[PDB]
Amino acid sequence: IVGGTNSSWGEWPWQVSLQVKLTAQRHLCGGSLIGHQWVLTAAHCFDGLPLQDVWRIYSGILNLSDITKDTPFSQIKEIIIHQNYKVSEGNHDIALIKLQAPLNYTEFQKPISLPSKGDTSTIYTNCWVTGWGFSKEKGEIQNILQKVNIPLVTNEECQKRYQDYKITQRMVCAGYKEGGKDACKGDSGGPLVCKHNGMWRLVGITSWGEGCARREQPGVYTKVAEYMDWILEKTQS
Amino acid sequence: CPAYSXYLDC
Repeated sequence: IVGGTNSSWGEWPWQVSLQVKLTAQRHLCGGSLIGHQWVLTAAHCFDGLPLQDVWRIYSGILNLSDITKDTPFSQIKEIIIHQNYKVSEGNHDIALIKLQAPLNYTEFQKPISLPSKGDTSTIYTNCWVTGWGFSKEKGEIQNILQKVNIPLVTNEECQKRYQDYKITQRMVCAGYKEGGKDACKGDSGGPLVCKHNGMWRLVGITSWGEGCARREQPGVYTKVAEYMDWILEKTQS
Repeated sequence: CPAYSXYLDC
């Protein structure tokens, strides 16, 4: 996250860290708890490591540096990537993760509310993006979960800044014209949440963007409302 | 890697 600030406990209890353990362990992507055994993230997080064995999912954690060999984590039972996902264009950048064991819900580990299929037209005015990614281009993973408040931008405005790629109605953009606040490397898969009526709703999944926090270069997110049929089909008992 | 990838190793 560029231009953000440090989060406190319980602000973002759905936020998870997807880590890979090969010879060393490292955070690779964010994700959102949506059910006792379900995490929604970006398909691109599994480009390269599509097998479940190397993954460890940490929930109920604020500060990655607080993680030790005794910290509990979840394992992956199944990775469900959208069938139409295309790496080069970032279309259908969405994946579900089934956890091997259901998590108990706590004030620091609980699901985010998902939008309604009709929310495709909803205007959200108070949106935030969170994660442990770089605080600047060519930066480093951040220890404390960062948060930043960013306005949503129209598809029309977003398309102008990305003439080399199509911005679809299944994508939502967010960013400042003067830049300075944005997601970045390592925030991939994490949530874009909007607050209305005291309730938080998952609106976007961090997907792609040119650089980080550059002027007139909004970030691109998977628009969750546009995948609600897919999500409910794939998570059906 | 995609041109505007956020993937850490990209």
